[PDB]
Amino acid sequence: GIVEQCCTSICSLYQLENYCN
Amino acid sequence: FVNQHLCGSHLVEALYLVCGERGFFYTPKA
Repeated sequence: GIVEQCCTSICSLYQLENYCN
Repeated sequence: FVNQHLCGSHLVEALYLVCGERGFFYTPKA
């Protein structure tokens, strides 16, 4: 999930945008 | 501000800034 991809590891804009509506 | 470890309120703030008027969904337990 988002925590594993951005919190436990370094995030990226590509991944963040996957969570926008 | 996006390329780093973002947790809790820090992650929620990034999503707010990046997604803008589109909004977003935050699911810690995914």
